[PDB]
Amino acid sequence: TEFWLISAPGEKTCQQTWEKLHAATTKNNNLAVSSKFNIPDLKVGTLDVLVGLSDELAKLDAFVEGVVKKVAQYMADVLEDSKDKVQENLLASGVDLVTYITRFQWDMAKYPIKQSLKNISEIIAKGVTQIDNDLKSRASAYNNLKGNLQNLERKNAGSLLTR
Amino acid sequence: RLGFVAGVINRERIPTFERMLWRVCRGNVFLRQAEIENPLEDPVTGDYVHKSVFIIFFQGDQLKNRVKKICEGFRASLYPC
Amino acid sequence: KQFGPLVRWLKVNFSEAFIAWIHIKALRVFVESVLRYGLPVNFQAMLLQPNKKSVKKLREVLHELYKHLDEYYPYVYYKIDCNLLE
Amino acid sequence: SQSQGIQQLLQAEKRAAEKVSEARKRKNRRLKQAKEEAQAEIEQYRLQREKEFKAKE
Amino acid sequence: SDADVQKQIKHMMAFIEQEANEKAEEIDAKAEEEFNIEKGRLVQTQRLKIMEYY
Repeated sequence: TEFWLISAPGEKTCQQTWEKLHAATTKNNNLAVSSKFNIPDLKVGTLDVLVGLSDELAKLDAFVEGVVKKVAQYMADVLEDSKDKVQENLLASGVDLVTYITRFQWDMAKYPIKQSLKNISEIIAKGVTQIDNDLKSRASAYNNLKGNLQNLERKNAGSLLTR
Repeated sequence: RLGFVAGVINRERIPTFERMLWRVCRGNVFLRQAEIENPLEDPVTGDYVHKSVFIIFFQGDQLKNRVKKICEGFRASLYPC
Repeated sequence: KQFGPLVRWLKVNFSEAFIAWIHIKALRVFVESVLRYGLPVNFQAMLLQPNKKSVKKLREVLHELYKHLDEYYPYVYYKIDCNLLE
Repeated sequence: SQSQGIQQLLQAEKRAAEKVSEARKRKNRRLKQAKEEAQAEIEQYRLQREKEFKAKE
Repeated sequence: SDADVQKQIKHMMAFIEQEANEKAEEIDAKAEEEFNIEKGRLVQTQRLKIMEYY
């Protein structure tokens, strides 16, 4: 399962381009399930900043993608049993990704739209950096406790020669 | 502050060069190209080649570095103006 | 005693990291739209779920819808992949 | 074509310099006004200390 | 392509206007701050000076 985000100008208003878009993508055939998407206006400025953001947001994209994938791998690492239920535990806003992607909402309380694009980008980075710090701590606890219980089982395992 | 750079290259590189400018500076670079009135000699091989001039316009050092990186990519000869 | 707390923390961390990831994708779209179209902005942010049988035809129809605006695309393009759980 | 872009780039830097200059002129005027309003309050405080000294005397 | 060159010309105009607005807005924001700072510094310094003599 995948989704695409796209953007294009309106002819005189934003509606006109979407009305053409969603019709062609649904009426010629089911090319894609098609809708508007939630992105706010933000405090824009100089090209120097926008170009900085163009590469900084690419480095941040790789970072936040690495964080969310690490969380999903940690869920598979704690689910040594009930592995089939991993999709019911990896939820965003209490729903599966297919739902939250389709129904996405910008968080104006965590990310206030009056702030500069730089400030919002740093706030995202700081938030996922503490998730990455909590993941470093929780792995350092869990992996050692797991390894110790496996070594206790390895001492108990096998015949009268090994147990 | 607004700024610009200028230089020369073999004319056949200009189409890919301009497409790469908008590919890296996402849809946004102003520029002009001009073919030279005669070919000019290669300083190493002595090959006369139909080079073209270019001039490129932007705001700030961040865009300056991108247009420069593309010029380096095509081995274009930049000059101050 | 670790497992219960870990699953709850990982549920929260996955939600927050994925929510934050879409905020980066939304910023990528926004900043690129401003660069691609200038400051008198009137663009619509839009979502598609491509059908796997038709995804190539979808790119061709999206190009046909947007060829006059200019991997690479003449419109702003980004993807979200649900395969995070492998 | 290109003549419009040439004039637009020439006017672009000019308009930018004007907008910066108008804001800098406002900034200098506000900084002068800050001194003037402080001085008017200072004269009232000096007058109060003088009246209070005459009362103590 | 002259129409795409004219799109780039129109885009450059839109970018410089917002850059010019951003610089002017920063200078005006600093002017409001420095008005309050300079007024407060001058008034308090002189008020304290005459109070010490009083």
